Amino acid sequence: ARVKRALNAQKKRRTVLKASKGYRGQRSRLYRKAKEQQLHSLTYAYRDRRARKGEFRKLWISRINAAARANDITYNRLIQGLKAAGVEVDRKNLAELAVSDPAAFTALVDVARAALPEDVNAPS
Amino acid sequence: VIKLHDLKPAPGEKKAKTRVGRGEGSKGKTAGRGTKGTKARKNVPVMFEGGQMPIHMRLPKLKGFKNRFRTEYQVVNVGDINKAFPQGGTVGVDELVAKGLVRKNSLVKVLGDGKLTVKVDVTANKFSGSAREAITAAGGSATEL
Amino acid sequence: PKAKTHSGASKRFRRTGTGKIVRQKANRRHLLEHKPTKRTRRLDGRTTVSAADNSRINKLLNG
Amino acid sequence: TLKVDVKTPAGKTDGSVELPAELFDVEPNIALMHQVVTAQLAAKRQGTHSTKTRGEVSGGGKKPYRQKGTGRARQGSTRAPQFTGGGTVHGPKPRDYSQRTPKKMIAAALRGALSDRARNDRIHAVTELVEGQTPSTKSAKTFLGTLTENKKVLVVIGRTDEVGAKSVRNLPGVHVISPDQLNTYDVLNADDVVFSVEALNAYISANSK
RNA sequence: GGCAGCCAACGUGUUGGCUGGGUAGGGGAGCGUCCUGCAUCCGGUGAAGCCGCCGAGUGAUCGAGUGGUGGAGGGUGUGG
RNA sequence: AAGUCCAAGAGUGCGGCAGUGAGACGGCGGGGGAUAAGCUCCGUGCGUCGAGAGGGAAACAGCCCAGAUCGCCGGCUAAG
RNA sequence: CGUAGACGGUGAGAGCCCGGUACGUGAAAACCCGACGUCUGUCUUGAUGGUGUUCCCGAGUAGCAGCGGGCCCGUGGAAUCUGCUGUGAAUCUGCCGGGACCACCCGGUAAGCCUGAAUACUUCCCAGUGACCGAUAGCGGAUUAGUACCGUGAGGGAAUGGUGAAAAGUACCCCGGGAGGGGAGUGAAAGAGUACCUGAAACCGUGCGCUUACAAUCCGUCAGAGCCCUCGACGUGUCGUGGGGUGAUGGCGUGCCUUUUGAAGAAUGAGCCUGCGAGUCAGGGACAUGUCGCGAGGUUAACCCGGGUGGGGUAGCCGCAGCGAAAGCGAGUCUGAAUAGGGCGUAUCCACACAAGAGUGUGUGGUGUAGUGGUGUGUUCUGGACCCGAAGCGGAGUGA
Ligand SMILES: [Mg+2]
Ligand SMILES: [Mg+2]
Ligand SMILES: [Mg+2]
Ligand SMILES: [Mg+2]
Ligand SMILES: [Mg+2]
Ligand SMILES: [Mg+2]
Ligand SMILES: [Mg+2]
Ligand SMILES: [Mg+2]
Ligand SMILES: [Mg+2]
Ligand SMILES: [Mg+2]
Ligand SMILES: [Mg+2]
Ligand SMILES: [Mg+2]
Ligand SMILES: [Mg+2]
Ligand SMILES: [Mg+2]
Ligand SMILES: [Mg+2]
Ligand SMILES: [Mg+2]
Ligand SMILES: [Mg+2]
Ligand SMILES: [Mg+2]
Ligand SMILES: [Mg+2]
Ligand SMILES: [Mg+2]
Ligand SMILES: [Mg+2]
Ligand SMILES: [Mg+2]
Ligand SMILES: [Mg+2]
Ligand SMILES: [Mg+2]
Ligand SMILES: [Mg+2]
Ligand SMILES: [Mg+2]
Ligand SMILES: [Mg+2]
Ligand SMILES: [Mg+2]
Ligand SMILES: [Mg+2]
Ligand SMILES: [Mg+2]
Ligand SMILES: [Mg+2]
Ligand SMILES: [Mg+2]
Ligand SMILES: [Mg+2]
Ligand SMILES: [Mg+2]
Ligand SMILES: [Mg+2]
Ligand SMILES: [Mg+2]
Ligand SMILES: [Mg+2]
Ligand SMILES: [Mg+2]
Ligand SMILES: [Mg+2]
Ligand SMILES: [Mg+2]
Ligand SMILES: [Mg+2]
Ligand SMILES: [Mg+2]
Ligand SMILES: [Mg+2]
Ligand SMILES: [Mg+2]
Ligand SMILES: [Mg+2]
Ligand SMILES: [Mg+2]
Ligand SMILES: [Mg+2]
Ligand SMILES: [Mg+2]
Ligand SMILES: [Mg+2]
Ligand SMILES: [Mg+2]
Ligand SMILES: [Mg+2]
Ligand SMILES: [Mg+2]
Ligand SMILES: [Mg+2]
Ligand SMILES: [Mg+2]
Ligand SMILES: [Mg+2]
Ligand SMILES: [Mg+2]
Ligand SMILES: [Mg+2]
Ligand SMILES: [Mg+2]
Ligand SMILES: [Mg+2]
Ligand SMILES: [Mg+2]
Ligand SMILES: [Mg+2]
Ligand SMILES: [Mg+2]
Ligand SMILES: [Mg+2]
Ligand SMILES: [Mg+2]
Ligand SMILES: [Mg+2]
Ligand SMILES: [Mg+2]
Ligand SMILES: [Mg+2]
Ligand SMILES: [Mg+2]
Ligand SMILES: [Mg+2]
Ligand SMILES: [Mg+2]
Ligand SMILES: [Mg+2]
Ligand SMILES: [Mg+2]
Ligand SMILES: [Mg+2]
Ligand SMILES: [Mg+2]
Ligand SMILES: [Mg+2]
Ligand SMILES: [Mg+2]
Ligand SMILES: [Mg+2]
Ligand SMILES: [Mg+2]
Ligand SMILES: [Mg+2]
Ligand SMILES: [Mg+2]
Repeated sequence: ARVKRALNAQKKRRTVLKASKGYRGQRSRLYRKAKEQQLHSLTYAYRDRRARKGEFRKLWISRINAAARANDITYNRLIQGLKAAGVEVDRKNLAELAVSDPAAFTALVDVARAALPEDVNAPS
Repeated sequence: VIKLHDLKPAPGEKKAKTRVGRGEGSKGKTAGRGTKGTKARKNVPVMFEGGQMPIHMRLPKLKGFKNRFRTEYQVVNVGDINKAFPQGGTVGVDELVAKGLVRKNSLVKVLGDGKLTVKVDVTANKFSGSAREAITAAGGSATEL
Repeated sequence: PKAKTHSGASKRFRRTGTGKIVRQKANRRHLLEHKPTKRTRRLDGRTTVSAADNSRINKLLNG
Repeated sequence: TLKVDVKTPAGKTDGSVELPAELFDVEPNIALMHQVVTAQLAAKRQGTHSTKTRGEVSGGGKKPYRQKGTGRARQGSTRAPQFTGGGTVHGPKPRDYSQRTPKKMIAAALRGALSDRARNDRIHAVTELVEGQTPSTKSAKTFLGTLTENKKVLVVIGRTDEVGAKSVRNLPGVHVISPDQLNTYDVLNADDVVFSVEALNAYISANSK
């Protein structure tokens, strides 16, 4: 019972080659080089799927800091005051507030400053 | 009505063969052998120890000889006569072979292990002293061949 | 083909009624004068083979 | 303990045959008779498959070229396995596939299959298939059709009865076997098993002692 | 929010608690290929193969979902 | 004597199947060396790498933080 | 219709279209068989068991020795068989063998010769079959195949199948010197045109869409503007639980495999694609573990009868008693002078006693003891034994 191993062999080839479309060079033409590229591609996708949540938090913090300093307050004091006030909006939607409607951001900065110690450098 | 396609092996009967060296998912590129050495390609004989004197060569040969003229006996204990013969009676070698107490063509010696209670007439190649006392103290008689 | 028993090991090892494999202690064939009798008599009779060697001796005995 | 009526080709019945329960009322054993039929078909497997190893293919004696300096892979002959035309490595060689199951395993599988047919009224006894002196597939087919509607039937007949086996041999679903040759595979194929009085009595008497 | 391994409780399929990086290596359970017993189904109103589209599965992979090409054999179940 | 105890997935005994028997650097105790070596040889219920992904040290197996079941465009922190 | 539903072919799956199949019938001649006669030979100028001695019973042989060969037996205490050399008998109250040798007993009758059956094989012929291959497979050889070719020679030794159902194989016209094509026809199809079934990938073009000439890129991944296409909705261009293509730009980012303490490594291997290329099989082998049958039993091997996978086959093998070097004894046995300790053995557990807390023993009762044969898996033994690789060794030959 001899088998011709070509029906089964071609399946993963087609999978990997179809996944490797758009690759510049011979990484989209040859099954071996495309497979080598797919290894890196899926590890990189895992890595960046994990770090995307940090990149977006970085972006939100940067936008919030700029808007806060426009409102004449530092970012760190702003979120310290928001923690003190009990207003518990995350940095994502706090960035949507900074961009879309700045009046609510101004009011929220007012609340954060009102709920902040009379001396932030006091020994307490 | 069971047909040929209704037949199935008993659960747990058939195990799958371990096909080895068929990828890195299971057992690949070494087929469970690890890296190089003698064992990576052939084997080691079971009587090899690395060149030190083996276990079968540093120990003395067991003392004695074999005595090709040995007289071996197939042995029945007296307690089995009770079970085999609920009433006793005459009990030779060949009507003791039928009860599966000895092999078919061999010398038979009777030993006195269990407890014999029935009236029996035992004939055998040889007897034990305890067996003879048990046979005759239970009311029967024992004769050698 | 039927397996072959290792002959050098059969004339050295033996099994008891239960099935443990026994042995003969060494250092008792010559050069005996300087050995005290306590050493001489702690060196005779059989002794059961070690559990570490029981695996290879079994294969040599059954072949 | 079934009591199968014996039926004549005229459309009548003559008598009945008692089926001993130690022989036709056995609890079936799926695993056991799986093993028995698998062993049967293993004995049927003509294992006449063969290849040529590295040393059996034609040629190959020479070392193809010098072992060093040529800038090529080290190759020991042109009939090595990796070569085209080279020898097969672990390829088939002829095999005997029969395995020898114990006698009472086979016998028990027989009894279990026949009991399985008996519990469901798939056993029939007949005086004979067709009125003698001449085979006739037409009349034997009509009688067998009255006797059963299913597709496959075993027709267990004594070896001397040739007129009967001739008249039923060319029916597409009908398998003819002798009582002393009865096995579990043929009875599990059949939807019905059609004995003759002589063959049923013969199978009973071969197992009555 | 999803999965899985070990264990426990009622109880008899759930829930709960712990745990789930990994080479040599050990164990378990599976995907795809071909040949076959038995059973069923599909196919010149177009099988296989190939090329796609649109999808699917935790993985090998799947598509008795669909088109193009093609021109005669295939699928599925349960064993070997 | 307790602790842990829906776990350490711990000990011990018997058996089936192993791989391993070239280790590396760092902390502490030492031999050799010139109280040299990214040297060499030992000890260590010492660590990490090997066989370890992620964050820090510019980059930087072995240093510091921390042990990756998967997903999230949530939050709190560690070294820095 | 069927004693024929084997298998093929015929324009696609045919028992009833063809060849056939089941079943019957047929040989002039040659050859192979028997059978009956001529023929050939022998036996009967003759049979039988007795009663008492002499002769005969395979000679340069047996035996013996030296040196060898072969026996399970490697010179050993070494018989039996046997070669070369030397020496060398008896004819039956002889001689040979029974593992040195001797005695007694037993078996036989060397140095003369023929001999069927049961056993081994297949160049060749006939008929079949395959959980065999299906054109890089199977024979080296589906085709010029031991061919072409390579070598002085022994010798080595390839590659090459598929139009269609049927050649109906493209008349005629046009461009071209032809090759090749374009119309027209043939055909079910010419995405079947004797470069011919299907026609994948590598590789090579052409057309369109997006992008790209201030930019240091393991060539990806995550975020992402702009453009292009498509599916919905409202409507008539802008959103939407959308989907594709391409991507300016920004963050992160040191190939794969081997082998290493450690390689992106400037260590190895790999130009690319397609096809191929490595733990297999045999065995009552060994050990372990599943599963099944029978169970103190379990099972047959050769073999015999079955057009079968079925049935007989008790020879053996394993379990059933051990201790001992052995004679032997036997729930014991060995050692020993020891009712004196220890070794091994008496399945295992329960209780009740009697003795010591030096590790518990002894005994009376009870319970009662599990193996074996198929077969799957792992490992192993003997085999080329997971696959590939030397320099070299031997035999017989070819070459000045
Ligand atoms: Mg792209
Ligand atoms: Mg197998
Ligand atoms: Mg691996
Ligand atoms: Mg690999
Ligand atoms: Mg292993
Ligand atoms: Mg290697
Ligand atoms: Mg090594
Ligand atoms: Mg090793
Ligand atoms: Mg060996
Ligand atoms: Mg040495
Ligand atoms: Mg021996
Ligand atoms: Mg001595
Ligand atoms: Mg002394
Ligand atoms: Mg050769
Ligand atoms: Mg080169
Ligand atoms: Mg060679
Ligand atoms: Mg070949
Ligand atoms: Mg049989
Ligand atoms: Mg859970
Ligand atoms: Mg894990
Ligand atoms: Mg974890
Ligand atoms: Mg592994
Ligand atoms: Mg398929
Ligand atoms: Mg099937
Ligand atoms: Mg059909
Ligand atoms: Mg058509
Ligand atoms: Mg197929
Ligand atoms: Mg179509
Ligand atoms: Mg199609
Ligand atoms: Mg299978
Ligand atoms: Mg604790
Ligand atoms: Mg744990
Ligand atoms: Mg553990
Ligand atoms: Mg070493
Ligand atoms: Mg070392
Ligand atoms: Mg070290
Ligand atoms: Mg060092
Ligand atoms: Mg130091
Ligand atoms: Mg030092
Ligand atoms: Mg150092
Ligand atoms: Mg250290
Ligand atoms: Mg390593
Ligand atoms: Mg790390
Ligand atoms: Mg570690
Ligand atoms: Mg620290
Ligand atoms: Mg914080
Ligand atoms: Mg800090
Ligand atoms: Mg046909
Ligand atoms: Mg004579
Ligand atoms: Mg010799
Ligand atoms: Mg000799
Ligand atoms: Mg002769
Ligand atoms: Mg060929
Ligand atoms: Mg082809
Ligand atoms: Mg060839
Ligand atoms: Mg020439
Ligand atoms: Mg036409
Ligand atoms: Mg067509
Ligand atoms: Mg072509
Ligand atoms: Mg073509
Ligand atoms: Mg520019
Ligand atoms: Mg730069
Ligand atoms: Mg980028
Ligand atoms: Mg970068
Ligand atoms: Mg190296
Ligand atoms: Mg290396
Ligand atoms: Mg190095
Ligand atoms: Mg390189
Ligand atoms: Mg480089
Ligand atoms: Mg190297
Ligand atoms: Mg290279
Ligand atoms: Mg090849
Ligand atoms: Mg085997
Ligand atoms: Mg003994
Ligand atoms: Mg002594
Ligand atoms: Mg004792
Ligand atoms: Mg069993
Ligand atoms: Mg087994
Ligand atoms: Mg030579
Ligand atoms: Mg010459």
